[PDB]
Amino acid sequence: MIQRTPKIQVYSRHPAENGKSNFLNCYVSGFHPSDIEVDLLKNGERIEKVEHSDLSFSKDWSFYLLYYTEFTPTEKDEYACRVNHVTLSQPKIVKWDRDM
Amino acid sequence: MGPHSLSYFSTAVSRPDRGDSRFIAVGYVDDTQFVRFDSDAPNPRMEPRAPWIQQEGQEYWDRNTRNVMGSAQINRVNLKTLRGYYNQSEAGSHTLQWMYGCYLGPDGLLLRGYDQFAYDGADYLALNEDLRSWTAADMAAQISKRKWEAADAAEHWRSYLQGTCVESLRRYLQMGKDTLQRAEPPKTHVTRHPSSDLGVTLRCWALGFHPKEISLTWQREGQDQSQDMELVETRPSGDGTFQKWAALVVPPGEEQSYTCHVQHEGLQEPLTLRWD
Amino acid sequence: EFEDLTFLA
Repeated sequence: MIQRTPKIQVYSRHPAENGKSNFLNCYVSGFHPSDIEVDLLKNGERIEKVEHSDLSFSKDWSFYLLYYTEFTPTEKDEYACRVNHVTLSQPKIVKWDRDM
Repeated sequence: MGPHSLSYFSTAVSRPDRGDSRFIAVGYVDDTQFVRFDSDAPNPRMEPRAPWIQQEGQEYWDRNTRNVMGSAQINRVNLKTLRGYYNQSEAGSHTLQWMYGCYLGPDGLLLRGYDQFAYDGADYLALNEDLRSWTAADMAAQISKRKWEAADAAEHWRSYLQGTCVESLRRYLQMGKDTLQRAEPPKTHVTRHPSSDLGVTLRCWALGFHPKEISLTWQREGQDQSQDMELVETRPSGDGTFQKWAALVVPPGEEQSYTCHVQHEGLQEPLTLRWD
Repeated sequence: EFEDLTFLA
């Protein structure tokens, strides 16, 4: 039995420009076992219409999923991805940084 | 023709806390998912997940559904079997993963097949490269190996991987030609930010590329800096393209001594990029 | 095309 913690990357589909429609991505990878919960957050609040890819895995057997939602970046709004997994003692929040 | 593959990635999970198990299978051509099956769906069916498979007629959907459902039932049984082989409690959840597929060589001819299984995240049993023999990870897997040797399972896999797998692959490539057969090179850029009083971070980006395979390396005087480089996992954009970056901390004023080297099949020739 | 034989472990 193995347990591997998710790698989590939060980023946009296209280079972000304030006022231009885009997609916000939370890519969770490298994890085992497969049960995982992922929410996208705007200013701390859960975003409702968030879609995700079908469960698949890499050559090393570890799982990955993409969670995503349409958005329009602005100067004032803060976005984040919140992840829970058995390897985490509490939900992990990773903030969207535009330049990462 | 080109390098291409068809693969299926299946996950079976026992769920003693729900009194059942779940099977999910996904199909890919190269980096592109095209089908899924999920036993927890209402009316579980093999379902299309790319536009270019949608034109397959009902008999295709019906047949693929019968076969994946069959496979789901067998892998559910296998979970129980393996729990017995390892003498594990009924209480815990376990995972059996399976990946199989075929690979066409740069000439479009069959080069490679594979059929492999992992239990709880570790190799269990794999068809060897010769497609004639099996590698078992441990004494439990040796039980399954003996069964599969006695059933001439390898010979059945050879027939599937040479016939059906390759032929299907080639039909999918035709149907999806406008997306599957053209590579899109990366859009690149190099950023520079002082990161302490001692150092400057150079970051080399590649965005918008497909297929996923790409090489990004920082060099100084023709010499890889891969030890000191931070290299994120390649990540999907969500629209069939991919993203990656690589970063290096360098001495202030020495930025032009470093170049980022990009290799991708969409490029005419590799790129040598500088902070510019 | 999905495989039409899955083997019992």
